[PDB]
Amino acid sequence: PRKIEEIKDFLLTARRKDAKSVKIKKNKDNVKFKVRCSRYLYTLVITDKEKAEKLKQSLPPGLAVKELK
Amino acid sequence: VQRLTYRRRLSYNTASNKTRLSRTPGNRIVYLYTKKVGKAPKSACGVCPGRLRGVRAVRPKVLMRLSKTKKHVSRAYGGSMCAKCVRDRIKRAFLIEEQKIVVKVLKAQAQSQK
Amino acid sequence: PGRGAPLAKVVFRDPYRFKKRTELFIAAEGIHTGQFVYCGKKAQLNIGNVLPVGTMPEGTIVCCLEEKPGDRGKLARASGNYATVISHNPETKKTRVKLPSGSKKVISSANRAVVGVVAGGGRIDKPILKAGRAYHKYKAKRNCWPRVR
Amino acid sequence: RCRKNTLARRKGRHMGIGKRKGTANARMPEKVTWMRRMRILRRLLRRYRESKKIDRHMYHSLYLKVKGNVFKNKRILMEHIHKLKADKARKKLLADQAEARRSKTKEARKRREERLQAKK
Amino acid sequence: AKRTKKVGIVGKYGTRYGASLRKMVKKIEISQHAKYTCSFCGKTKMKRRAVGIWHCGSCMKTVAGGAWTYNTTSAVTVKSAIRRLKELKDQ
RNA sequence: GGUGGAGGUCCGUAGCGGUCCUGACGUGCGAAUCGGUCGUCCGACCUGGGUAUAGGGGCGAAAGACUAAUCGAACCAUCU
RNA sequence: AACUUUGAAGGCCGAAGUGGAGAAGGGUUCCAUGUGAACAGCAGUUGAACAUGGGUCAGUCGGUCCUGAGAGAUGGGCGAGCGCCGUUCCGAAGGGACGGGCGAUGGCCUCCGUUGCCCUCAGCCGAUCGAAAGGGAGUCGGGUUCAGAUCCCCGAAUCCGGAGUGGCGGAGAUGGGCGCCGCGAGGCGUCCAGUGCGGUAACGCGACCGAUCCCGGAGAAGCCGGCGGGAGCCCCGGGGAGAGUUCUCUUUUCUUUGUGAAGGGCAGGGCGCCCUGGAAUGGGUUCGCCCCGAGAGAGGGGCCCGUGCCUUGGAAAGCGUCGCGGUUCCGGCGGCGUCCGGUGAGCUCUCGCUGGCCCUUGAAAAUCCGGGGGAGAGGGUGUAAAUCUCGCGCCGGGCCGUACCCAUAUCCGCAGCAGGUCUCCAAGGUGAACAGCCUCUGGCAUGUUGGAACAAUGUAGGUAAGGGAAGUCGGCAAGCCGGAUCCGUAACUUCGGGAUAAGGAUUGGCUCUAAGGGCUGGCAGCCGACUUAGAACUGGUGCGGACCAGGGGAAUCCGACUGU
Ligand SMILES: [Mg+2]
Ligand SMILES: [Mg+2]
Ligand SMILES: [Mg+2]
Ligand SMILES: [Mg+2]
Ligand SMILES: [Mg+2]
Ligand SMILES: [Mg+2]
Ligand SMILES: [Mg+2]
Ligand SMILES: [Mg+2]
Ligand SMILES: [Mg+2]
Ligand SMILES: [Mg+2]
Ligand SMILES: [Mg+2]
Ligand SMILES: [Mg+2]
Ligand SMILES: [Mg+2]
Ligand SMILES: [Mg+2]
Ligand SMILES: [Mg+2]
Ligand SMILES: [Mg+2]
Ligand SMILES: [Mg+2]
Ligand SMILES: [Mg+2]
Ligand SMILES: [Mg+2]
Ligand SMILES: [Mg+2]
Ligand SMILES: [Mg+2]
Ligand SMILES: [Mg+2]
Ligand SMILES: [Mg+2]
Ligand SMILES: [Mg+2]
Ligand SMILES: [Mg+2]
Ligand SMILES: [Mg+2]
Ligand SMILES: [Mg+2]
Ligand SMILES: [Mg+2]
Ligand SMILES: [Mg+2]
Ligand SMILES: [Mg+2]
Ligand SMILES: [Mg+2]
Ligand SMILES: [Mg+2]
Ligand SMILES: [Mg+2]
Ligand SMILES: [Mg+2]
Ligand SMILES: [Mg+2]
Ligand SMILES: [Mg+2]
Ligand SMILES: [Zn+2]
Ligand SMILES: [Zn+2]
Repeated sequence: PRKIEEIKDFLLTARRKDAKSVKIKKNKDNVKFKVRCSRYLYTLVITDKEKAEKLKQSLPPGLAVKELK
Repeated sequence: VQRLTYRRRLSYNTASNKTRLSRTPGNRIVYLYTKKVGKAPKSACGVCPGRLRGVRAVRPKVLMRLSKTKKHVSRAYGGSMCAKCVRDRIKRAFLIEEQKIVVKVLKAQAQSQK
Repeated sequence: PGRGAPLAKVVFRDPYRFKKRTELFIAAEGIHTGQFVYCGKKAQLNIGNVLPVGTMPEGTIVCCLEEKPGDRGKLARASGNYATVISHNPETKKTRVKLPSGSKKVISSANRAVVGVVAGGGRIDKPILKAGRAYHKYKAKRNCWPRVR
Repeated sequence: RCRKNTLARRKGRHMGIGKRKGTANARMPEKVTWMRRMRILRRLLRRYRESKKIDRHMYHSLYLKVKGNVFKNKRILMEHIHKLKADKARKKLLADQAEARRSKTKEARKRREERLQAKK
Repeated sequence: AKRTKKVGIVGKYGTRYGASLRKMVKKIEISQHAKYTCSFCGKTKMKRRAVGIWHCGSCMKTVAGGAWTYNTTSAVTVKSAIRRLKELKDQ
C-alpha cells in the first residue's frame, strides 16, 4: 500500500484505468480514501471533514464509490 | 506461554531455517523465516579488511531487482574498489610513467654523451 | 592443509593472451605480499626469484628444485629444506647439487629452482605434546596415525 | 505467596548463611561486580572531565588508579578528587605568589637598568 | 603479581606431559605468541596466523617467515650468503 | 592487591558408555532388559543422511573383535 | 457397565513432559456412520477390528537446478568372454555467438525477425548422475472442514519470463551565439553543443548508450570465551472487562489488555569512511583489550543493518465482556474496551564488536552483480533519435509430494514388547542451575484386568537397645561425610598440584542498622534494583530441618596421563 500526500496525485490516480473501485472509511478524526489499482492500494488520509466532503463530489462517475461501514 | 512450531517440513535448526518471532493481528506469536544476511562487496585490491560503502549489503540474486545507483557509487572503480586504493592506484599509475619518462631522458643523455 | 610449507598465489601476466595467470608457488622464508617475484634466465640472484641452476653461482641456497627440466619443481620442497649447488660443468651442461638428505646428485643445468629456504622451518623443534595434536596433525593429511605394533 | 516472600527478600530476609546453596561467585559474580564498578567510576571521571572539574592529566592518572583497584566505590574517589583539588589549589597559589615575586624582581631590575642607561 | 615461580605459558598444561618437555615447549610457545615489530610499518603487530605465515595488523601485509618465529637464524645466514653471491656476481 | 579466562583441568545436567550389587529377571519387558551406585560430559566428544572399502576379502586406539541375533573365515544356490 | 460418554472430586506427566509439531519408516493406520461373527492374553455399548462411504487443492512449502565425498559413459587401453580399467589420461572432443557480404522468403516488401552459404570471433575441462538438513529469486494476515490449509475463500503483496506495431508517462531534453520584428512579454532565420546532475570528500539524486575480452565481489564458511543492541517470554506499580474468596481480613486472587508480508519515515547499533587540525606534561578508551604524526582527542559530516517505534495495510478483520434478533439455514447485528509505565549478569533467538586455539586454518559449483576497456549506434536543432537497472499498465508460471502416526498403541524388534530411533518450541516458585520437588497451559487413567484378606518364602524400601567388622576369600551390601560462609590445610612433587587434603565453628524465624546507584536543575529534588556485612529478640539446640549433595588418612604393585 502507498499513502498519497497530495490531492492532485490522488485524483490522477483515481483517473487511471487500473482503478477498480474507491472506498471511504470514516472513522474518528480521520477520513480514508482508498483506491484499488492493479498493483497497489493507494490511500489518502484527510483530517478535515469539509475537505473530505469536497473531495467526495470530485470523484469520477465511472469509478465505483463505496462508503464502507 | 505460547509454545509454537515450525511451518515447514525441515525440522532441523539449519542455516536455511533461521527464524524470528512475530506477533500477528490475531494476537498470537508465530515464526517469520528470516532472509539470510548478505554482505557488502570487498575491494578488488584485497589489502583493505573493510568492505565498500554506498552499496546495499544483500544476497546476490537480489541485485537483479536493485537499481543501478544502488549497486555501485558514482566514481572510477565505483562499487569495486575503495577510494583510498583508487587514489593510490592513480598516484602509482602517474609516478611509474613519470619514472619511465625520467629513464628515457637519462637514456637520451647517455646516447648524447656516448 | 596437510603441509608445513605455506603457499603463495603469484599472479603472472601472460605474454601471448590478455589474461592474468595465477600460480601456487612454495613461499620461501622472507617473501612478503606485494613483492615482484621474477622468473626466467636473465633474472637476478635474490630471495623470491626462480632462475636456472646453470646461471646461479657456487654455494647458492635454493629450494623447490627440479630433478628434470620441465616438471615444475620436485626436489627439496618440504618445510625448512634446501639443496645446495656444489659445482658446475660447462661441457654436457651438468651440475652437482647436494640434497637435504645429504646425497650428491648430478642434475642438468637447464632446470630451475626458487632461491632460499622453505618457510615454516623448525617445525619439528616443538614436541607434539598429546594425542589430540597428533590426531589433528594426521587427520588433515591421511589415515596413518593409529600405529599398532 | 511469592509476593509476600519477595517483600521479605527485599527487606533482607530468607537470605542468611543457611538458605544459601551457591557460592558468592555463583550468586553475585565478582566479574559483574568489577563491571558495575568500572561502569560507575569511568563515567564518574568522564562527567568530572566534561564538566571542566578535573583536567586531562589527573583524569588519566585517576583512570589508571581506577583500573588498578585503588577505590572500592564512588565516595572515597570523590574525597580523593577533592583532596587533590585542595593540594593543587595550595600548590598553584604558592606558585603564583612565587611567580609574582619573581616578576616584580625582574621588572624592578629592568627599571633599574633603564634608569642606569638613561643617566649614563 | 607474580603467580607461578618458574612455569609460564605451560601452566595451562598443569602437571601433565613432563617437566623437560614443558620446558622445551615453553620457549617456542612464548615465541609464537610474542607480537613482533613489523619491518614495514614499525608497529608491534606481527601475529602468527599458521605455520610459516605471519600477518601485520596495520599494513595487512602477510610475510612468509619461520614456523614458530619470524626470522630463523638459518634463513638470516642464507639471506647473507645470497646477498654476498649477488654482490660477487654484480661486482 | 586486582583484572583475565587458558586447560586433550575438577564436580556435575542432557547426551555417550556400562564398574559394582556377581541385585531383579532368567519357559523374562527383553534371543542381553530393569533399579540404585557409577566412568565421561570442550574434545582422541556424541550423532542422522549421503558415500567408499565384499569374504581368504574388507576393516580393526588390536578383543581374532566386527562384517545384518551368523565370524579362528558371513549369507544364498549348485556340485551333493 | 469397574473399564463407553458427560459432570463433580482426588491424583499424575510437572514445560530435556505423558504437551504441541517434523525427518526416516509405515500406507489409509486420518474422519463420519453402523456392527459386536473373529482380534485388542478380563470385559467393552469401546478401538489403530470389521463393513459402507469420504478426505491430501501451491509460481512463493519442498523436490525439480547446482555441486561435494564419490559414481559413471565417450576416446584409449586390457580382456577367451559377459565385460574390466580409466575421468583427462596414447582424442580432429565447439554446432555456439558479435559484425560484414550474397540469394531466398514474411509482413502497409518501409524496416525488422526467421533461416541458407562464406569471411571473421572464441580457451577451458570434461557426457551425465550425486543432498526432500549444503548453495538456491520470491507469501503473509484473518476466516473456513467431521477430516485439507503459508495450498480453499477474502484482503494485501511479491519473484521470474515475455512484451513485435513498443501500451502510457519520465530520462537521453531541449540551452547558447549571431541577424531581424515587437514599447516590452516574446516570436522567426542560420551556426555549433547536448550518451545526466550535485557535494572539498566519504558519496548522493528517479533513470543516466554500449559489444568480444579481462579483473573483482557475492554465493563462501572452523570452535570457544567476553561484552553490547533488538525482539519473544518472565517480574513490579497502576487503569479497564469478566470470574474466585468474602463465618474474619484483604484498594484482594485468576485470565486478557494486540496488529503480518511489502513500502516511506525516525529511533538504536556498527565503521579499518571523509574534511579542519596537529598531540609528551603523552592522550583517548575497554569487562578484557586496543588505538595514535602511516594522524589520537575536539568539532562537522558520509555509508551499512535498521527483524525495533510511527504511518500505508488497518479496524472493516482478531480478542474480552454486555444486549437484540434469524423459532432455523447465519464471516448476524450493535454498544464499549483493546490503556500508561519501570526494570533485571533473568531464559531463548538474532545481530554486531572484540579476543583466544590449532604441527586442525575450517568446501565447491549453479547463479547474480560491479568495474576497466571502447569495437560500434543515434540525430542534425526537431510532431527529434539510438538507448533505459525510473514510475506505472497487460499475459503466463507447466510436472510430483502434501491426510495421519512420528512413540510405553500407527516405525523396527514374530506382538498395543519396560528395548531401539534423528530434530524444534521450552512458564511460576524453591534453588548456582535446563539438578531434584510442587504448581499453571496442554494431556492421561496407573500402562495385557479387577474383588476379598495381609500366611510363609520372596522383590523394592526402611528402623533397631549394647558391642562395632568379632561375619565373610575380601567392609560385599548398607551406613558415615555431603550445600554455602569464616578459619586452617601436611608428607611429597615434574613446584603446575596434592586440596573440597586432613581438622573445626556457623546456618531457622522476626525486627533493625550500615555499605554497594541512575535522571534533572562537594548542593537540592525525583526514582529504580538485587546483594554483602553487623546487631538485638525469640523458638523443647532446632535450623543446607524435604530435595539436592565428596567417607577420610597412611602405604605396596602395575599402567604416566586424557582416550579406546
Ligand atoms: Mg535445503
Ligand atoms: Mg510488530
Ligand atoms: Mg551508490
Ligand atoms: Mg583410525
Ligand atoms: Mg576472576
Ligand atoms: Mg575434561
Ligand atoms: Mg545377577
Ligand atoms: Mg524365577
Ligand atoms: Mg509388564
Ligand atoms: Mg570427570
Ligand atoms: Mg583386494
Ligand atoms: Mg575402535
Ligand atoms: Mg588370543
Ligand atoms: Mg575354513
Ligand atoms: Mg508427541
Ligand atoms: Mg500431535
Ligand atoms: Mg479413528
Ligand atoms: Mg480379550
Ligand atoms: Mg567404470
Ligand atoms: Mg543433480
Ligand atoms: Mg537440496
Ligand atoms: Mg578522530
Ligand atoms: Mg473492531
Ligand atoms: Mg566506462
Ligand atoms: Mg501435516
Ligand atoms: Mg503398552
Ligand atoms: Mg514425581
Ligand atoms: Mg500401580
Ligand atoms: Mg487400571
Ligand atoms: Mg545397633
Ligand atoms: Mg545406638
Ligand atoms: Mg576377620
Ligand atoms: Mg560399597
Ligand atoms: Mg592425600
Ligand atoms: Mg618397592
Ligand atoms: Mg591408563
Ligand atoms: Zn582497498
Ligand atoms: Zn606493517
